[PDB]
Amino acid sequence: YLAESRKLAETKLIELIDSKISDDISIIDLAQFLEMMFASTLQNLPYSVQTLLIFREFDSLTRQFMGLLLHDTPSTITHESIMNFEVDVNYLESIMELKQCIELLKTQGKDYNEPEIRLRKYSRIRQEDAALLLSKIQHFVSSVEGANGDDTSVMDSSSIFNS
Repeated sequence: YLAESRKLAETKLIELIDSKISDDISIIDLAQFLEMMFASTLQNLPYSVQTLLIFREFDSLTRQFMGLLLHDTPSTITHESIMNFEVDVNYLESIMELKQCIELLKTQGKDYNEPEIRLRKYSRIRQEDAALLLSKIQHFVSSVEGANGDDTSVMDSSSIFNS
């Protein structure tokens, strides 16, 4: 029964601290929230299963930050904003498979191969991060400072190659 409470303990703390910090430098502050919660406090005990919660929570924060960058990206992508996603997701690649969401999207993705290679060549995350790279996020990266175009090479192959 104590094992059941330990499993449910790591479970409810996993979803708790997971969705707690679920809501650049703010993700680096979330990586500093990954410092204070995981890499300082939880690192003391778990060089184990926080190593599993490097997958079960933190690559589930690359799955969760994946789908956060893959739901529908309104205006958080540009030549600086998605370059700040390199300060978020390629900074999540600072440690070994989390180079996903800043790949093939960080440079104001609004091209045919930026959308279609945001689907087929922005991998290690889910492939919903093309419509949230060049369909919402190139009418929205085109709506962002450092615009690159609301193309149908962007929006059509981003809403088509992904979906």
